[PDB]
Amino acid sequence: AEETCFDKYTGNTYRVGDTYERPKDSMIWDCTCIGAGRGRISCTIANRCHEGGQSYKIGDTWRRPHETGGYMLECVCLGNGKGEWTCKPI
Repeated sequence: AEETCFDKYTGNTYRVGDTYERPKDSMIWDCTCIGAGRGRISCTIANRCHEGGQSYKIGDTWRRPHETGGYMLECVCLGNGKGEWTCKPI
């Protein structure tokens, strides 16, 4: 029988090597089923930004008012292993 990993957040089982997203609270984790006889799962946010209660992949963009409210910004998730982002007026 094929070995699996169980994810308590998605509520699903996965097979070894399977990759998936795990929503937990305001964040989305990139997870991989390893197994190792104990359903070992490795998850990472190293490649994501988490800002304004949303989750972004590298290069994803979002729109945000400038602090003054007079104009809209576009922000991009750069990541840099550190969840970094920047914005410019558009």
